[PDB]
Amino acid sequence: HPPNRRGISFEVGAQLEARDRLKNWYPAHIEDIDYEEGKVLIHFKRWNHRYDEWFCWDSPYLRPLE
Amino acid sequence: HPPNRRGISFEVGAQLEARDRLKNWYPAHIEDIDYEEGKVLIHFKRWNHRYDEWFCWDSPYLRPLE
Repeated sequence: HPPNRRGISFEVGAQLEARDRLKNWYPAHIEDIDYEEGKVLIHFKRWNHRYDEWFCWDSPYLRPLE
Repeated sequence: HPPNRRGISFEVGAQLEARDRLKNWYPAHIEDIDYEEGKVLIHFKRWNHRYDEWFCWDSPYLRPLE
């Protein structure tokens, strides 16, 4: 089950911020949810979908967009 | 002629930071130079080249990467 974290909604189309591979906090959204392994597919706004990434929904590298 | 600005080299393949369409300072590079209109083609690292942009080489929306 997705965890209850402030400012974040674990839903496809939900907006948040994630820390990218270049160690930059950038605006992102949830493209898909893997309820079995507890992961969220993250898409960094205006990036090649080649760099979309799966983050454990408990990752501290995810934060509210506000 | 390109201007002389600290930390920035007006050369194809040169690295810097530019302020993107989402008002975020993000690492970028010079893909091309237009010496007639005094513009630089900017590519934001890991983005769709659809969002590469021409910036006047005097733009304050360009800054050194350091």
